[PDB]
Amino acid sequence: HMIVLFVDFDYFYAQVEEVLNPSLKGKPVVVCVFSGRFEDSGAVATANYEARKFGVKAGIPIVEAKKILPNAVYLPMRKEVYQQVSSRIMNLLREYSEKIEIASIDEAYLDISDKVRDYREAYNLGLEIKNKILEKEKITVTVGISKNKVFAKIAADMAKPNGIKVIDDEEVKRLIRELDIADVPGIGNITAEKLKKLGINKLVDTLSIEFDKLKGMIGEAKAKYLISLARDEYNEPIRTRVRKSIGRIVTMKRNSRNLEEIKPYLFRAIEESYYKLDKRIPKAIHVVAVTEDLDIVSRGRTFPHGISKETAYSESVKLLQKILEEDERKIRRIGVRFSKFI
DNA sequence: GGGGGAAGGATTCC
DNA sequence: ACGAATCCTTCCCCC
Ligand SMILES: Nc1nc2c(ncn2[C@H]2C[C@H](O)[C@@H](COP(=O)(O)OP(=O)(O)OP(=O)(O)O)O2)c(=O)[nH]1
Ligand SMILES: [Ca+2]
Ligand SMILES: [Ca+2]
Ligand SMILES: [Ca+2]
Repeated sequence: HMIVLFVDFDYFYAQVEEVLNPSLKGKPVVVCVFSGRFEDSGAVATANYEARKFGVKAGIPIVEAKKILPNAVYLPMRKEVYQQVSSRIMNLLREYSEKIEIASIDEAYLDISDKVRDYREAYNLGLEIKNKILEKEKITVTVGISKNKVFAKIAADMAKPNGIKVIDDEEVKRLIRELDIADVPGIGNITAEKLKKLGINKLVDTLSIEFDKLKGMIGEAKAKYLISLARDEYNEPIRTRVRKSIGRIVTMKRNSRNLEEIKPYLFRAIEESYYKLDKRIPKAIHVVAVTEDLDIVSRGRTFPHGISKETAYSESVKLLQKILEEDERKIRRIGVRFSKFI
Protein backbone atom coordinates (compact mmCIF):
# COMPACT_ATOMS: atom_id res chain seq x y z
CA HIS A 1 0.00 0.00 0.00
CA MET A 2 3.20 1.92 -0.13
CA ILE A 3 2.49 4.11 -3.22
CA VAL A 4 5.64 5.33 -4.96
CA LEU A 5 6.05 8.16 -7.44
CA PHE A 6 9.32 8.15 -9.47
CA VAL A 7 10.50 11.13 -11.50
CA ASP A 8 13.05 10.82 -14.32
CA PHE A 9 13.98 13.99 -16.30
CA ASP A 10 13.92 13.59 -20.10
CA TYR A 11 17.29 13.45 -21.97
CA PHE A 12 18.43 15.71 -19.16
CA TYR A 13 21.84 17.17 -20.05
CA ALA A 14 20.83 17.92 -23.62
CA GLN A 15 17.47 19.32 -22.51
CA VAL A 16 19.15 21.75 -20.11
CA GLU A 17 21.30 22.95 -23.01
CA GLU A 18 18.07 23.44 -25.00
CA VAL A 19 16.44 25.35 -22.12
CA LEU A 20 19.54 27.60 -21.90
CA ASN A 21 19.47 28.16 -25.69
CA PRO A 22 15.94 27.45 -26.98
CA SER A 23 16.90 27.91 -30.61
CA LEU A 24 18.43 24.44 -30.22
CA LYS A 25 15.05 22.68 -29.92
CA GLY A 26 14.07 20.45 -32.80
CA LYS A 27 17.73 20.28 -33.86
CA PRO A 28 19.72 17.14 -33.01
CA VAL A 29 21.76 17.99 -29.89
CA VAL A 30 24.73 15.98 -28.62
CA VAL A 31 26.39 16.67 -25.26
CA CYS A 32 29.98 15.42 -25.38
CA VAL A 33 32.81 14.50 -23.04
CA PHE A 34 36.03 15.54 -24.83
CA SER A 35 39.17 13.74 -23.62
CA GLY A 36 41.78 15.80 -25.47
CA ARG A 37 43.78 12.92 -27.00
CA PHE A 38 42.91 14.03 -30.53
CA GLU A 39 40.37 15.95 -32.66
CA ASP A 40 37.10 14.59 -31.33
CA SER A 41 38.42 11.96 -28.93
CA GLY A 42 35.82 11.28 -26.29
CA ALA A 43 32.32 9.95 -25.79
CA VAL A 44 28.72 11.16 -25.87
CA ALA A 45 27.23 11.85 -22.41
CA THR A 46 23.75 11.99 -23.97
CA ALA A 47 21.73 13.28 -26.92
CA ASN A 48 18.19 14.55 -27.39
CA TYR A 49 15.64 12.31 -29.13
CA GLU A 50 16.17 14.03 -32.47
CA ALA A 51 19.70 12.57 -32.49
CA ARG A 52 18.76 9.23 -30.90
CA LYS A 53 16.44 8.49 -33.84
CA PHE A 54 19.62 7.90 -35.81
CA GLY A 55 21.66 5.91 -33.31
CA VAL A 56 23.48 8.75 -31.58
CA LYS A 57 23.13 7.93 -27.91
CA ALA A 58 25.00 7.94 -24.61
CA GLY A 59 28.21 5.95 -24.62
CA ILE A 60 29.23 6.09 -28.29
CA PRO A 61 32.44 7.83 -29.48
CA ILE A 62 32.07 11.43 -30.59
CA VAL A 63 33.76 10.46 -33.87
CA GLU A 64 31.17 7.75 -34.55
CA ALA A 65 28.44 10.25 -33.69
CA LYS A 66 29.74 12.83 -36.17
CA LYS A 67 29.98 10.23 -38.94
CA ILE A 68 26.24 9.63 -38.50
CA LEU A 69 25.12 13.22 -37.88
CA PRO A 70 27.84 15.61 -39.07
CA ASN A 71 25.51 18.64 -38.91
CA ALA A 72 24.20 18.02 -35.40
CA VAL A 73 25.01 20.51 -32.61
CA TYR A 74 27.90 19.26 -30.46
CA LEU A 75 28.37 20.85 -27.03
CA PRO A 76 30.82 20.12 -24.20
CA MET A 77 29.34 18.63 -21.04
CA ARG A 78 28.67 21.31 -18.35
CA LYS A 79 27.73 19.15 -15.33
CA GLU A 80 27.90 22.00 -12.78
CA VAL A 81 25.11 23.76 -14.65
CA TYR A 82 22.97 20.63 -15.01
CA GLN A 83 23.45 19.86 -11.31
CA GLN A 84 22.22 23.29 -10.21
CA VAL A 85 19.17 23.04 -12.47
CA SER A 86 18.59 19.56 -11.01
CA SER A 87 18.81 20.84 -7.42
CA ARG A 88 16.07 23.38 -8.08
CA ILE A 89 13.82 20.72 -9.57
CA MET A 90 14.43 18.43 -6.60
CA ASN A 91 13.39 21.29 -4.31
CA LEU A 92 10.07 21.58 -6.14
CA LEU A 93 9.53 17.86 -5.62
CA ARG A 94 10.17 18.14 -1.87
CA GLU A 95 6.92 20.13 -1.89
CA TYR A 96 4.85 17.09 -2.82
CA SER A 97 6.24 14.84 -0.11
CA GLU A 98 8.55 14.89 2.88
CA LYS A 99 9.75 11.37 2.11
CA ILE A 100 11.95 11.78 -0.96
CA GLU A 101 14.95 9.84 -2.25
CA ILE A 102 17.16 11.72 -4.68
CA ALA A 103 18.63 8.75 -6.54
CA SER A 104 20.83 10.73 -8.95
CA ILE A 105 21.27 14.01 -10.79
CA ASP A 106 18.04 13.42 -12.66
CA GLU A 107 15.82 11.00 -10.74
CA ALA A 108 13.93 10.93 -7.44
CA TYR A 109 11.41 8.70 -5.73
CA LEU A 110 8.59 10.18 -3.66
CA ASP A 111 6.61 8.12 -1.15
CA ILE A 112 3.13 9.60 -1.54
CA SER A 113 1.32 6.98 0.54
CA ASP A 114 0.05 9.26 3.31
CA LYS A 115 -0.34 11.93 0.65
CA VAL A 116 -3.11 10.37 -1.40
CA ARG A 117 -4.93 7.04 -1.79
CA ASP A 118 -5.54 4.73 -4.76
CA TYR A 119 -3.84 5.32 -8.13
CA ARG A 120 -6.23 7.88 -9.67
CA GLU A 121 -5.11 10.49 -7.17
CA ALA A 122 -1.59 9.18 -7.77
CA TYR A 123 -1.88 9.77 -11.51
CA ASN A 124 -3.29 13.29 -11.06
CA LEU A 125 -0.61 14.26 -8.57
CA GLY A 126 1.79 13.23 -11.33
CA LEU A 127 0.42 15.58 -13.97
CA GLU A 128 0.53 18.37 -11.36
CA ILE A 129 4.22 17.63 -10.68
CA LYS A 130 5.00 17.31 -14.40
CA ASN A 131 3.18 20.56 -15.20
CA LYS A 132 4.72 22.33 -12.22
CA ILE A 133 8.21 21.33 -13.37
CA LEU A 134 7.43 22.22 -16.98
CA GLU A 135 6.10 25.64 -15.95
CA LYS A 136 8.78 26.46 -13.38
CA GLU A 137 11.97 25.20 -15.07
CA LYS A 138 10.59 24.26 -18.49
CA ILE A 139 11.90 20.70 -18.33
CA THR A 140 9.83 17.71 -19.41
CA VAL A 141 10.03 14.57 -17.26
CA THR A 142 8.55 11.10 -17.14
CA VAL A 143 6.62 9.85 -14.14
CA GLY A 144 6.38 6.25 -12.97
CA ILE A 145 3.94 5.10 -10.29
CA SER A 146 3.68 1.70 -8.63
CA LYS A 147 3.75 -0.14 -5.29
CA ASN A 148 7.53 -0.10 -4.77
CA LYS A 149 10.58 1.76 -6.11
CA VAL A 150 11.61 -0.86 -8.65
CA PHE A 151 8.28 -0.96 -10.48
CA ALA A 152 7.82 2.81 -10.34
CA LYS A 153 11.18 3.08 -12.13
CA ILE A 154 10.10 0.40 -14.65
CA ALA A 155 6.84 2.30 -15.21
CA ALA A 156 8.88 5.37 -16.13
CA ASP A 157 11.20 3.45 -18.49
CA MET A 158 8.08 2.23 -20.32
CA ALA A 159 6.53 5.68 -20.70
CA LYS A 160 9.63 7.63 -21.77
CA PRO A 161 9.83 10.31 -23.04
CA ASN A 162 7.59 12.94 -21.41
CA GLY A 163 5.19 10.34 -20.12
CA ILE A 164 3.44 9.21 -16.97
CA LYS A 165 2.45 5.69 -16.09
CA VAL A 166 0.88 3.60 -13.37
CA ILE A 167 1.63 -0.07 -12.81
CA ASP A 168 -1.17 -1.38 -10.58
CA ASP A 169 -0.96 -4.59 -8.56
CA GLU A 170 -2.46 -6.56 -11.46
CA GLU A 171 0.07 -5.48 -14.06
CA VAL A 172 2.85 -6.05 -11.52
CA LYS A 173 1.80 -9.70 -11.35
CA ARG A 174 1.79 -9.80 -15.15
CA LEU A 175 5.29 -8.28 -15.37
CA ILE A 176 6.78 -10.72 -12.87
CA ARG A 177 5.90 -13.34 -15.47
CA GLU A 178 6.24 -11.19 -18.58
CA LEU A 179 9.16 -8.85 -18.05
CA ASP A 180 12.52 -9.60 -19.61
CA ILE A 181 14.71 -10.02 -16.50
CA ALA A 182 17.34 -7.91 -18.25
CA ASP A 183 14.98 -4.94 -17.99
CA VAL A 184 14.93 -5.17 -14.20
CA PRO A 185 17.00 -2.36 -12.66
CA GLY A 186 20.31 -3.59 -11.28
CA ILE A 187 20.63 -6.32 -13.86
CA GLY A 188 23.37 -5.57 -16.39
CA ASN A 189 24.79 -7.57 -19.31
CA ILE A 190 26.99 -9.56 -16.95
CA THR A 191 24.24 -10.60 -14.56
CA ALA A 192 21.84 -10.91 -17.51
CA GLU A 193 24.17 -13.45 -19.14
CA LYS A 194 24.57 -15.40 -15.89
CA LEU A 195 20.79 -15.53 -15.40
CA LYS A 196 20.28 -16.97 -18.90
CA LYS A 197 22.64 -19.91 -18.40
CA LEU A 198 20.66 -20.68 -15.25
CA GLY A 199 17.47 -20.63 -17.31
CA ILE A 200 16.11 -17.42 -15.79
CA ASN A 201 14.67 -15.04 -18.41
CA LYS A 202 11.86 -13.64 -16.24
CA LEU A 203 11.56 -12.69 -12.57
CA VAL A 204 9.26 -15.67 -12.03
CA ASP A 205 12.02 -18.03 -13.18
CA THR A 206 14.13 -17.17 -10.10
CA LEU A 207 11.69 -19.08 -7.90
CA SER A 208 12.19 -22.30 -9.90
CA ILE A 209 15.86 -22.47 -8.96
CA GLU A 210 17.87 -23.62 -5.95
CA PHE A 211 18.64 -20.53 -3.88
CA ASP A 212 22.23 -21.62 -3.19
CA LYS A 213 22.68 -22.08 -6.92
CA LEU A 214 21.38 -18.54 -7.53
CA LYS A 215 23.43 -17.11 -4.68
CA GLY A 216 26.35 -19.06 -6.08
CA MET A 217 26.19 -17.43 -9.49
CA ILE A 218 25.09 -13.84 -8.86
CA GLY A 219 25.73 -13.30 -5.17
CA GLU A 220 23.62 -13.32 -2.03
CA ALA A 221 22.42 -9.71 -2.26
CA LYS A 222 21.35 -9.85 -5.90
CA ALA A 223 19.78 -13.28 -5.35
CA LYS A 224 17.58 -12.01 -2.50
CA TYR A 225 16.71 -8.87 -4.47
CA LEU A 226 15.36 -10.83 -7.43
CA ILE A 227 13.61 -13.54 -5.41
CA SER A 228 12.01 -10.79 -3.35
CA LEU A 229 10.69 -9.05 -6.47
CA ALA A 230 9.43 -12.31 -7.97
CA ARG A 231 7.45 -12.93 -4.78
CA ASP A 232 5.88 -9.51 -5.19
CA GLU A 233 7.57 -8.81 -1.87
CA TYR A 234 10.25 -6.21 -2.65
CA ASN A 235 9.49 -3.24 -0.46
CA GLU A 236 12.48 -1.02 0.25
CA PRO A 237 11.70 2.26 2.02
CA ILE A 238 12.35 5.60 0.37
CA ARG A 239 15.24 7.24 2.24
CA THR A 240 17.48 10.26 1.94
CA ARG A 241 20.79 9.35 0.32
CA VAL A 242 23.91 11.24 1.26
CA ARG A 243 27.07 11.76 -0.80
CA LYS A 244 29.73 9.24 0.25
CA SER A 245 32.50 9.94 -2.26
CA ILE A 246 34.00 12.80 -4.23
CA GLY A 247 36.58 12.16 -6.93
CA ARG A 248 38.18 13.29 -10.15
CA ILE A 249 39.90 11.47 -12.98
CA VAL A 250 41.43 12.96 -16.11
CA THR A 251 42.78 11.55 -19.37
CA MET A 252 46.46 12.24 -19.98
CA LYS A 253 47.56 13.63 -23.34
CA ARG A 254 49.38 10.32 -23.87
CA ASN A 255 49.67 7.04 -21.95
CA SER A 256 52.59 6.70 -19.55
CA ARG A 257 54.44 5.01 -16.70
CA ASN A 258 56.72 7.94 -15.98
CA LEU A 259 55.96 9.20 -12.47
CA GLU A 260 56.88 12.85 -13.09
CA GLU A 261 54.74 12.83 -16.20
CA ILE A 262 51.64 11.53 -14.41
CA LYS A 263 51.95 13.62 -11.23
CA PRO A 264 50.61 16.92 -12.72
CA TYR A 265 47.40 15.21 -13.76
CA LEU A 266 47.08 13.43 -10.43
CA PHE A 267 47.62 16.67 -8.54
CA ARG A 268 45.17 18.48 -10.80
CA ALA A 269 42.71 15.76 -9.83
CA ILE A 270 43.23 16.29 -6.10
CA GLU A 271 42.96 20.07 -6.39
CA GLU A 272 39.52 19.84 -7.94
CA SER A 273 38.53 16.98 -5.63
CA TYR A 274 39.24 19.21 -2.64
CA TYR A 275 37.37 22.20 -3.99
CA LYS A 276 34.39 19.88 -4.39
CA LEU A 277 34.78 18.47 -0.90
CA ASP A 278 33.32 21.72 0.45
CA LYS A 279 33.73 21.56 4.24
CA ARG A 280 33.72 17.76 4.15
CA ILE A 281 36.82 16.11 5.57
CA PRO A 282 37.67 12.59 4.33
CA LYS A 283 39.50 9.85 6.24
CA ALA A 284 40.05 7.67 3.15
CA ILE A 285 41.80 8.38 -0.15
CA HIS A 286 42.16 6.18 -3.23
CA VAL A 287 44.24 6.75 -6.32
CA VAL A 288 42.47 5.40 -9.40
CA ALA A 289 44.23 4.43 -12.60
CA VAL A 290 42.71 3.51 -15.95
CA THR A 291 45.27 1.55 -17.97
CA GLU A 292 45.91 1.63 -21.72
CA ASP A 293 43.65 -1.44 -22.10
CA LEU A 294 40.84 0.39 -20.33
CA ASP A 295 41.24 -1.64 -17.18
CA ILE A 296 40.69 0.03 -13.78
CA VAL A 297 43.20 -0.52 -10.97
CA SER A 298 43.32 1.27 -7.62
CA ARG A 299 45.23 1.56 -4.36
CA GLY A 300 43.97 3.36 -1.30
CA ARG A 301 44.36 3.91 2.42
CA THR A 302 42.07 4.87 5.30
CA PHE A 303 43.52 7.09 8.03
CA PRO A 304 42.41 7.35 11.70
CA HIS A 305 41.85 11.06 11.13
CA GLY A 306 41.00 13.50 8.35
CA ILE A 307 43.26 14.07 5.35
CA SER A 308 44.74 17.55 4.86
CA LYS A 309 45.48 18.47 1.24
CA GLU A 310 49.23 18.26 1.90
CA THR A 311 48.68 14.73 3.21
CA ALA A 312 46.56 13.77 0.19
CA TYR A 313 49.30 14.99 -2.15
CA SER A 314 51.99 13.00 -0.36
CA GLU A 315 49.91 9.83 0.04
CA SER A 316 48.65 9.97 -3.56
CA VAL A 317 52.18 9.73 -4.93
CA LYS A 318 52.85 6.69 -2.74
CA LEU A 319 49.69 4.94 -4.02
CA LEU A 320 50.49 5.77 -7.65
CA GLN A 321 53.91 4.15 -7.02
CA LYS A 322 52.21 1.05 -5.65
CA ILE A 323 50.12 0.91 -8.84
CA LEU A 324 53.05 1.38 -11.25
CA GLU A 325 55.06 -1.15 -9.25
CA GLU A 326 52.31 -3.75 -9.03
CA ASP A 327 50.84 -3.26 -12.53
CA GLU A 328 53.02 -3.43 -15.64
CA ARG A 329 50.69 -1.63 -18.08
CA LYS A 330 50.92 2.00 -19.17
CA ILE A 331 48.48 4.40 -17.54
CA ARG A 332 45.92 6.21 -19.65
CA ARG A 333 43.71 7.90 -17.05
CA ILE A 334 44.64 8.89 -13.51
CA GLY A 335 42.60 10.31 -10.66
CA VAL A 336 41.66 10.24 -7.00
CA ARG A 337 38.65 9.45 -4.82
CA PHE A 338 38.05 10.72 -1.28
CA SER A 339 35.61 9.05 1.08
CA LYS A 340 34.60 8.14 4.64
CA PHE A 341 33.85 11.75 5.54
CA ILE A 342 34.26 12.68 9.20
C1' DG B 1 33.24 -20.31 14.43
C1' DG B 2 32.75 -15.71 13.96
C1' DG B 3 32.45 -10.40 14.57
C1' DG B 4 34.57 -6.31 12.46
C1' DG B 5 36.97 -3.96 9.27
C1' DA B 6 40.15 -2.69 5.46
C1' DA B 7 41.48 -3.51 0.72
C1' DG B 8 40.95 -4.31 -4.45
C1' DG B 9 38.08 -5.61 -7.77
C1' DA B 10 33.30 -6.41 -10.07
C1' DT B 11 28.98 -4.70 -11.69
C1' DT B 12 25.58 -1.20 -12.47
C1' DC B 13 23.92 3.11 -13.97
C1' DC B 14 23.38 8.34 -13.87
C1' DA C 1 35.53 5.88 -24.97
C1' DC C 2 34.24 9.95 -20.75
C1' DG C 3 31.39 9.92 -11.57
C1' DA C 4 29.45 7.35 -7.71
C1' DA C 5 27.08 3.42 -5.06
C1' DT C 6 26.81 -1.39 -3.51
C1' DC C 7 28.29 -5.70 -3.22
C1' DC C 8 31.82 -9.71 -3.44
C1' DT C 9 36.15 -12.06 -2.43
C1' DT C 10 40.01 -12.28 0.21
C1' DC C 11 42.91 -10.99 4.24
C1' DC C 12 43.65 -10.11 8.74
C1' DC C 13 43.40 -9.57 13.96
C1' DC C 14 41.20 -11.65 17.66
C1' DC C 15 38.24 -13.61 21.26
N1 LIG D 1 29.37 11.32 -18.86
C1 LIG D 1 28.31 10.51 -18.95
N2 LIG D 1 27.11 10.92 -18.51
C2 LIG D 1 26.03 10.12 -18.58
C3 LIG D 1 26.12 8.84 -19.11
N3 LIG D 1 24.91 8.30 -19.04
C4 LIG D 1 24.09 9.19 -18.50
N4 LIG D 1 24.76 10.31 -18.22
C5 LIG D 1 24.21 11.55 -17.62
C6 LIG D 1 23.69 12.49 -18.71
C7 LIG D 1 22.25 12.00 -18.85
O1 LIG D 1 21.46 13.03 -19.44
C8 LIG D 1 21.94 11.92 -17.35
C9 LIG D 1 20.64 11.13 -17.14
O2 LIG D 1 20.83 9.81 -17.63
P1 LIG D 1 19.63 9.00 -18.34
O3 LIG D 1 20.17 7.49 -18.46
O4 LIG D 1 18.36 9.05 -17.58
O5 LIG D 1 19.51 9.54 -19.85
P2 LIG D 1 18.76 10.90 -20.32
O6 LIG D 1 18.24 11.37 -19.01
O7 LIG D 1 19.88 11.54 -21.04
O8 LIG D 1 17.79 10.14 -21.35
P3 LIG D 1 16.29 9.60 -21.06
O9 LIG D 1 15.24 10.51 -21.55
O10 LIG D 1 16.15 9.29 -19.49
O11 LIG D 1 16.22 8.16 -21.78
O12 LIG D 1 23.07 11.21 -16.82
C10 LIG D 1 27.35 8.38 -19.58
O13 LIG D 1 27.46 7.26 -20.07
N5 LIG D 1 28.46 9.23 -19.50
CA1 LIG E 1 16.47 10.69 -17.59
CA1 LIG F 1 17.81 8.77 -14.95
CA1 LIG G 1 19.54 -4.30 -18.20
